[PDB]
Amino acid sequence: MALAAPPGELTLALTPDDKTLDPASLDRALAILAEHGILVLTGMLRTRLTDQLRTAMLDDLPEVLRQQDVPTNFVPGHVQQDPPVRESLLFPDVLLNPVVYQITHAVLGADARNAVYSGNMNLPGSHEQPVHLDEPHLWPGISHPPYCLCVDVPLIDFTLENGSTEYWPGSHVLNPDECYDERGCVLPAELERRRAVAPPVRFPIPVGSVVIRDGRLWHRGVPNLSAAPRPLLAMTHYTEWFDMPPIQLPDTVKSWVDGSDRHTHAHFVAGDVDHLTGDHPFA
Amino acid sequence: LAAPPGELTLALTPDDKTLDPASLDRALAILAEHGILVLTGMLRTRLTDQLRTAMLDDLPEVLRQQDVPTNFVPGHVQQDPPVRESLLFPDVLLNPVVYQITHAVLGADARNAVYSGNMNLPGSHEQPVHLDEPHLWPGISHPPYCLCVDVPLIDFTLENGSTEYWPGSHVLNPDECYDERGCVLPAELERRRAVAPPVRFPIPVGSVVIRDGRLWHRGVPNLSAAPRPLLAMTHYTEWFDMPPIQLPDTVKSWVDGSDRHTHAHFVAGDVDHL
Ligand SMILES: O=C(O)CNC(=O)C(=O)O
Ligand SMILES: O=C(O)CNC(=O)C(=O)O
Ligand code: NI
Ligand code: NI
Repeated sequence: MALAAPPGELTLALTPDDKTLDPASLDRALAILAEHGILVLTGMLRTRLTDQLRTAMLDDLPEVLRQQDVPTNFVPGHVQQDPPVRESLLFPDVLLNPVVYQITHAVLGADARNAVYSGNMNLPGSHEQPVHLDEPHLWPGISHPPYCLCVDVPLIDFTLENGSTEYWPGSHVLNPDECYDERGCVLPAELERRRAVAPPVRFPIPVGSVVIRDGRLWHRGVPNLSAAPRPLLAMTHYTEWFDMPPIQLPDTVKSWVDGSDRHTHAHFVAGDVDHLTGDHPFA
Repeated sequence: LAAPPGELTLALTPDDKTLDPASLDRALAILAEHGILVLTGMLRTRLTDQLRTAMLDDLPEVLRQQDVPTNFVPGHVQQDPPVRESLLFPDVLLNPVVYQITHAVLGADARNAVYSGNMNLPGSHEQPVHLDEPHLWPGISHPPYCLCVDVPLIDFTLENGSTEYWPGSHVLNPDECYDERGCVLPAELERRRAVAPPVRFPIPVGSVVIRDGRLWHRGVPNLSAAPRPLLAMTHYTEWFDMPPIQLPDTVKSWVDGSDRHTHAHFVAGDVDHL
């Protein structure tokens, strides 16, 4: 079902000045994540920040496309691309956003940590991804609470035309036997059973927005039918006890990243980090 | 009790490399219901003799340290066994029956991430009832993510500090039950005691105890004249974050090869286990 704006049931409208949500707003935010598994927060990030990140990823795309094996998510046109980890492009309001961490602290605990700083470049003429979850349930056939929240940052206006992500509301709690293949794709029989009860939604998302969703939420990338690549910056917050490799960051940001009560699972490196290949000498 | 209770016990020999389907089903049913399984006759005397000797030989050096690491109360000393090539045995680190059980409970990607020990000294105090590994969310019922594998290195008796176990306690996770150290709140202890009181029983050397890492238990006074050494391992789901075990690269060939996974860091030369 294809809408003209983020649906009110999933959406909290903010400004870049909002540092923390009042108790009633936080309760509504958590009730949406619990019931629907996806929360859209509009107006969170200044144009100044999203401009620089968009520019930096579009400037890097040639280097990504020049690789012998171009890393692709499931199908052509969905390119895996990490944004730069240069000091000049690492922003506290993006990595350590006070509203994001207020929400992930309330869901995952005070010791929750960001362990992903990545991205999805959706190219013109891209194919339809299969419906999947990014993070699996921890045991098959078992109902358990969240252990991870994906934090998606559109770097342009997302439209129905340019590949705004398809989301399956309430799909984050579903874990019947034989539901997921080895790639985290939803088996077609389970897809169609769910569609009858709670069909998916797709909607425009204005740049400045942050989407927070259960890492187990069913979703898929869809064709970008615009003339321009559609960049997404992706982070994921995990419970402290979930094993993840650290984010490689330059030690020029160690002072404000390692200080924070907004935790990052980070390894600090002497030089510049190679964000595209991970091929710096003490990786 | 005078012996491991039949409801919790499977009798093996060191020749048993696999449990038949019926024995495995019974093993998993005991772990699911009671959270603790005693397997008698698993390890050869030759192996437990060497590990016992090595830990008793190290104890003077351990007690000479300025800060002696102690679990909760006096006499419960944290002591790692040596990770010398000569004292790392496939039948201890990579036991085929242990991994058959932990594979069936935690999955094929389950891994050992602990190679440690508990030296219970003469005159030791009573530990508070605790779990070694917490529930992953408060107020929630979920399946196991870890199995403790305890290897007594002498005969454990009621006299020398055989561990107190709370059968069935591994599934209990009501709100306000556990403090920051994993100790059970006294009100929850007494509610549980009325329904399923704890047990203490002798465990002969050669035995392996497999238990849910969330099982309520406590170390008790060793009233004998001899230290009571325990070797401790813990298997975790692949997704549970743990620091690796430091091992010498002289065992990398048979540890890293195996479909019995270890979360290991391999070092050139000897590792300092103290
Ligand atoms: O980029 C998108 O719209 C969605 N992409 C994915 O779900 C992915 O690549 O895992
Ligand atoms: O050694 C024992 O009998 C048990 N000890 C413990 O539970 C511990 O120290 O955590
Ligand atoms: Ni995805
Ligand atoms: Ni203990």
